[PDB]
Amino acid sequence: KNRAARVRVSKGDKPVTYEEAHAPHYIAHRKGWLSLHTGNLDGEDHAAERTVEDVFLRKFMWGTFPGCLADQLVLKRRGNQLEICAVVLRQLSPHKYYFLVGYSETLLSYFYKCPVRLHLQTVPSKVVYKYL
Amino acid sequence: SFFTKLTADELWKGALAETGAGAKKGRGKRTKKKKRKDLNRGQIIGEGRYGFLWPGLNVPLMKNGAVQTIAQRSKEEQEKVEADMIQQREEWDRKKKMKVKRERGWSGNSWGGISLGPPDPGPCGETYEDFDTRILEVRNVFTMTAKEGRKKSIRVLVAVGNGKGAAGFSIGKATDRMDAFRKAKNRAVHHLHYIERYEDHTIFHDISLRFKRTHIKMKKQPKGYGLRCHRAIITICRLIGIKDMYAKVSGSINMLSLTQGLFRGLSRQETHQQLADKKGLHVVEIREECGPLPIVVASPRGPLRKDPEPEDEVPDVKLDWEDVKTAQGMKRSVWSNLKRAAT
Amino acid sequence: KVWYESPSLGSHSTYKPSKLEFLMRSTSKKTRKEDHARLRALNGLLYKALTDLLCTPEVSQELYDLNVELSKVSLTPDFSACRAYWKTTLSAEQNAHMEAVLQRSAAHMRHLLMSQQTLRNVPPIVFVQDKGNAALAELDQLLAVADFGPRDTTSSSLCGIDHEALNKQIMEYKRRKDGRKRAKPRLEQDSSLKSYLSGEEVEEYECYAPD
Amino acid sequence: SRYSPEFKDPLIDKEYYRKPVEELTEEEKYVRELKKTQLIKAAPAGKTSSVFEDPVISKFTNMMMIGGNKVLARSLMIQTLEAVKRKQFEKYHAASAEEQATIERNPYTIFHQALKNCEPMIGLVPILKGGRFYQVPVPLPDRRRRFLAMKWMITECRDKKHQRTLMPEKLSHKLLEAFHNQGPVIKRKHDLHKMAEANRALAHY
Amino acid sequence: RQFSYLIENMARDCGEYAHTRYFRGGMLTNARLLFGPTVRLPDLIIFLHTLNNIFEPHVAVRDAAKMNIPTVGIVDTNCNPCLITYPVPGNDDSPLAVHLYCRLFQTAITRAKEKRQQVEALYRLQGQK
Amino acid sequence: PRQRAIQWGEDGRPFHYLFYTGKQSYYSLMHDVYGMLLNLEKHQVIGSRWLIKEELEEMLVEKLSDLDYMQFIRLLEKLLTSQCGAAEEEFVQRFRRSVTLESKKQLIEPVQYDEQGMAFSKSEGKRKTAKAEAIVYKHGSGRIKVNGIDYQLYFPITQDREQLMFPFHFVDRLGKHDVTCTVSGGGRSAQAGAIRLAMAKALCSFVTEDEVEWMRQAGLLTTDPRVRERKKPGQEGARRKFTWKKR
RNA sequence: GGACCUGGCGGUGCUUCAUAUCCCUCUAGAGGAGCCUGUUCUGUAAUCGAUAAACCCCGAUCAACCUCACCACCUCUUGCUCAGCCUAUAUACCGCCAUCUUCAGCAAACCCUGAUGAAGGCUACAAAGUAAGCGCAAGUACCCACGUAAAGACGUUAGGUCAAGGUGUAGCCCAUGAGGUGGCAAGAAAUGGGCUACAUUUUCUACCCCAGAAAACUACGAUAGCCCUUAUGAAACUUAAGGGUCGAAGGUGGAUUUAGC
Ligand SMILES: [K+]
Ligand SMILES: [K+]
Ligand SMILES: [K+]
Ligand SMILES: [K+]
Ligand SMILES: [K+]
Ligand SMILES: [K+]
Ligand SMILES: [K+]
Ligand SMILES: [Mg+2]
Ligand SMILES: [Mg+2]
Ligand SMILES: [Mg+2]
Ligand SMILES: [Mg+2]
Ligand SMILES: [Mg+2]
Ligand SMILES: [Mg+2]
Ligand SMILES: [Mg+2]
Ligand SMILES: [Mg+2]
Ligand SMILES: [Mg+2]
Ligand SMILES: [Mg+2]
Ligand SMILES: [Mg+2]
Ligand SMILES: [Mg+2]
Ligand SMILES: [Mg+2]
Ligand SMILES: [Mg+2]
Ligand SMILES: [Mg+2]
Ligand SMILES: [Mg+2]
Ligand SMILES: [Mg+2]
Ligand SMILES: [Mg+2]
Ligand SMILES: [Mg+2]
Ligand SMILES: [Mg+2]
Repeated sequence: KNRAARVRVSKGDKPVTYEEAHAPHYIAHRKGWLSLHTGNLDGEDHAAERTVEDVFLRKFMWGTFPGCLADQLVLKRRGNQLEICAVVLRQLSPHKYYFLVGYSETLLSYFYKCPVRLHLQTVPSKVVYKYL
Repeated sequence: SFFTKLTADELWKGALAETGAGAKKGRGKRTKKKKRKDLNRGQIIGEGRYGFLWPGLNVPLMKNGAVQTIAQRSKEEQEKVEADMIQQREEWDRKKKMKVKRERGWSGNSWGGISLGPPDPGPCGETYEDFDTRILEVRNVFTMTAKEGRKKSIRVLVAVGNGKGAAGFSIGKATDRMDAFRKAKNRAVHHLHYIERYEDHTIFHDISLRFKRTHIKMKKQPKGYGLRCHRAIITICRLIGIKDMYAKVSGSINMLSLTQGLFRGLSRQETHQQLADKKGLHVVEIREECGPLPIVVASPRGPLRKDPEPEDEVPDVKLDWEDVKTAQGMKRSVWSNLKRAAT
Repeated sequence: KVWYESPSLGSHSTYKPSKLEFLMRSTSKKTRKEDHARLRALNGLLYKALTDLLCTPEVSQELYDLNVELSKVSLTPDFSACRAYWKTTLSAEQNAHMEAVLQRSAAHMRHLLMSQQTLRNVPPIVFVQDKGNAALAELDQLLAVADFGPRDTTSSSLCGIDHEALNKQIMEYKRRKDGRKRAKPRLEQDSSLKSYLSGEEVEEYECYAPD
Repeated sequence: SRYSPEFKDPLIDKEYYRKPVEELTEEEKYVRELKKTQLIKAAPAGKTSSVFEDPVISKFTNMMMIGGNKVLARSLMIQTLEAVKRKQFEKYHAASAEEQATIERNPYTIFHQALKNCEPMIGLVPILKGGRFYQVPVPLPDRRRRFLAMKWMITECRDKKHQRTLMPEKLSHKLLEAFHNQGPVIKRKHDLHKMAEANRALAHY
Repeated sequence: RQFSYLIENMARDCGEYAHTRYFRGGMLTNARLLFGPTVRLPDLIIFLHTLNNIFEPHVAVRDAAKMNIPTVGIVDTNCNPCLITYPVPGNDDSPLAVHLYCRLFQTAITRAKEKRQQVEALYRLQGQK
Repeated sequence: PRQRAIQWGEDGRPFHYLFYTGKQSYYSLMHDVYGMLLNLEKHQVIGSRWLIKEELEEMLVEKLSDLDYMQFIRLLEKLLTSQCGAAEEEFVQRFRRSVTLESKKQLIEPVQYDEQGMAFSKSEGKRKTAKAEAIVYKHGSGRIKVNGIDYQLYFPITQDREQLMFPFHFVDRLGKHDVTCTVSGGGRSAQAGAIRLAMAKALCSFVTEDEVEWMRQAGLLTTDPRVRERKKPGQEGARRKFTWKKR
């Protein structure tokens, strides 16, 4: 039986998001990609570097906004701009969200030597697609 | 390596080992079990070992109307913070350690006799706060299955009652012991019997019946006698509201046969009014504490017969040798009439 | 009742073996224990009905003279066809006569079977020829016509072991030379009550610009 | 198959279409108006409406084809038909006016009659009884009789007994032998029939 | 089923309810699940035939008693009236018998509903003045 | 999704007299149809189909079994066989859905004219990976040019030439048309097959409608869908599996 | 010990069955020869894992050094790391999967039956079942609505993997860790899979299908052995390519057995 990225059926009490509810075979069919860049297009270079950077940014944001992220990150690259789009919760005070945006945008801009912007969308609670 | 690290969920799912051939069939037992702990619980965003004070994250942004600057706690001031967090961690663990103990049932490891609380409120704003639930039997039933071999289910027997004559029982079945409790106690409240009580403390007459192979003989008793009955009968009697009764169980001691046999016998007891209406005569109670005073307990609502009840010189009623042997002083038992706790 | 079971709750139900009932039936439905019995016994009744028609001259003079004997009669459960088997004769010439008359009689026989109102709905009867090895006489028909033309490694396996391969194997070597206890499931110990009796302690207004 | 079940096989027969309407029956009229609503499979590249088309030779050609090499298989067949015709023209010119009347020079008539002389009427089937195998005679369907005649002819020509002889000379020689009820392939037919007669007792199975 | 159509029309005409079809398991004992938690069950069930098509008691007889619903039922000589609250011994097979029953219940029900309106209307007119 | 409305009021009384059936909409329809059959007794295909269960389940806004659907259809058919009037015809038509049948008639290419005024038609054909485009002239002597080459020089294999003959021979027009076709891709047989289809489609412009339908029924106007199947991982070929290793 | 229920099993009954499918039937093969490669056994101072179906060109879309985890010798000790361990346990696990599955079922929550026993719950002219959800299905990918992919629940085999990584428990910490140099990986054999053959539907050349020669001890047949050259690389009797020499077994393969609609 296939296991990869499949939330398994339970008793009907486990809330899953839209992304978690779709196994890998639904990628490009029902769900899109969480990162968009040009490195994986035919004739394009630097796919290895974009991949490591994305793996880091996901870990960096998970630990920089602990308990605040309500869904996976959406990473967008246009030119040398790096845009991080995150769905966050409404538990932390807004002052702490502004501190962490200012802190994270500056730290990541100096780390990867590119203009980095972080866009936060707040939700009162994790959006539930279905109960598995 | 930073890139080889995983999230807390991944680490606990692995370390706990709740999914696996060990946990599928309970092939592994857990006298020592890894317990999940939330390590982000008492953690404050912005707090690190170095003790830096970040304005707007872990300390106030403005102080005295001016923006605070980056600062660091002194070595002494940081030791106190570390010590205070360690104490808070034992205090949190100590609070969890302080859990209210529940009373035991018929024995320390037995489920029988334990209260489950009132049945859950029904969908249509129905409530059963007046009803108490007691467990009578919790059994592990093992079903052999075509592909999965021996599987373990739970069969629970519970009784419910309000202490004012309305009581019932129901069986519950589920894979989990707590789902069986819910099914049994919720179903029982829809199968309530009404039990008539003499003076709201005892039964109306001696009841002797057999259900399958379980014999139950119950005796009407005066006030203060208490419940001298099989422990399960004691539990059910408190739910019905019977305070004084003697019962003796013979033959098979099957909890289910005993439970449904007891409700069958208590639901078919003829009251004094029914006897008076049936025979159109007065029912007169003679109490030795009241001497020869005749106390009419019930009178027929319809006409009153004029012909006395025939006085058969000798009744052809069947007697219990156990009752007769006791009245003649020929019953010798070291276990009879023993001193016991108030029931 | 007898060891033959007759406890069916719907014993008073009206048995309805027709072609229309089969179409209006739950696909999940499976044949019950005593459901085959009615089929086994209804098929036997068809055997009885057909046998009498063959031996009575009133039904048909041609049929009576043939003296056909029914080897087998088994209806189908579908209720679309009926299988009846008659025993073949030695003479292939005689076989043709019986089949021809039976083939034309069947159509009339079906109406004659409809005379029995109990079995008025009789699916078309399939008078199969069998029991007489019809394919054996057919083979002989070809056998005579057929043209025959002008008429006139190791004993080790027997032993059961590969004595040669093993003899080489030993020679090649010579070339180099020169239980636990199981607990009763009912007695497995649990701590759910001890955790229960120990205790189970897992343990608004909103404003714009709050303070 | 990449054809949905709705696709019907194509009917390649010029005569079937030029047949006048009046000659048609009410049943044949229904079949023709029905096909106008049906899906038709593309005609395979093998078969065409050509007047020289022979389905039996096309089948024999496919049974001789090795590894999809139809060009080579077709070449061998047309070489065999030419070799048969030349062998008959040589027998014809060397014969007397009386014998000439009995000499066939058409290779298609020889090819068809040669195979018909090898078709086995009855065949045997290996049956298992009491842990012991005994063959049982049985009649052969028309499809099976024609297949066995071809397979025996092709198998005989592929036998290693023939040393360095090309297939068109081997096959041409065997066809003319069978055309005269002679040869190894005819013997295989005769022996199959003979073995069936011996096993007549076992036909009850 | 000889009278299914007749009974459904009698119910519609009197403003009541009919169930002449295959009675599904738990229509009464599991009504909240099948219909909804706020479903109101019948206050009176009238059986014109108390037996099902296999000559056994209609499941609704037992299920009506379970739900403490009083039952009126025509009980022929092969029927069991023990659990029917108001049994009526009578022929349930003849079309004339069944038609009569429908007229009586239809008329009794229609008269009682008209009487309720008469009384209410009088009680209101008198209340104002 | 369409939501069924409440089926009772504030007093708790259901609106429909068949509420307690659980299928009031289905059984109300059966009651209406059964009643119509009674009134008739007291009084006395190609373009349409019956609606499917999923369409009946939407007209009623109810869940239906498979046998429930059959019983309803068996009851409507029993209503058509009777002498149904106009009122009994609008009703059945509510449950009849028009079935659209695609025409299998071949599309005829337009007849064009060249600079010299010679009428011709043009079409295309595909076989496997081969793609052909053929220009069939209304009048000619039977010349076929393939990529500028004589057909017998381009197709030295006799079977590839037979395929070019098949369309013209089938309609009895050998030696009556000139063709100039171009084909690319695929092998020799796939190219002959692609040309056969291209010539046949263009040839339909110069024959009678009945002749075009005979070519269709002969398999001369259908694109062959049989293309190479992909190899799958874990097996030797498109279908062949690796040897099941000796045990 | 009695009665009953479930499961397992029956050299257990009946009926219908399997579509590249259990047998026969159809085509090409394996089983014989050489070689290539895996495993076993043996050997070696010299890894490990898979290992009935569901292991055996398997982890490896790959080992001359490196890779490397192995052996021998030498060396280092807060050590690339707020150390490290390819140490034990896959019968503690996550992760990713095999298998039935070339399946269609699993099941929360209720309801009813059996006296409220373990258990059971279907009849369409219907007799107690209703069911969210998951799977199938549908849909989507590829060239169609076909086909092929993909998908394929629950559960089965404590199936495989602690040596992808991570990790619970236990163990090592001057060594079970780290580094250097050299070295191992052979065949007396057995066996699995594959390659090339045994030839004339062939061999060689031209051509890419209208040809000319070859055709049995100078034929067919090694991708093997031996010798030389070249390519990659710091390193090649060793790896690959090419040339020369050599011209072997093999003559279409018993029981048995694989794949294909
Ligand atoms: K069994
Ligand atoms: K072989
Ligand atoms: K595992
Ligand atoms: K691991
Ligand atoms: K470990
Ligand atoms: K070491
Ligand atoms: K091999
Ligand atoms: Mg798979
Ligand atoms: Mg204790
Ligand atoms: Mg009656
Ligand atoms: Mg292949
Ligand atoms: Mg071999
Ligand atoms: Mg190994
Ligand atoms: Mg091992
Ligand atoms: Mg292992
Ligand atoms: Mg295994
Ligand atoms: Mg090495
Ligand atoms: Mg190590
Ligand atoms: Mg395992
Ligand atoms: Mg499809
Ligand atoms: Mg697949
Ligand atoms: Mg699917
Ligand atoms: Mg294991
Ligand atoms: Mg080394
Ligand atoms: Mg060589
Ligand atoms: Mg060099
Ligand atoms: Mg040579």
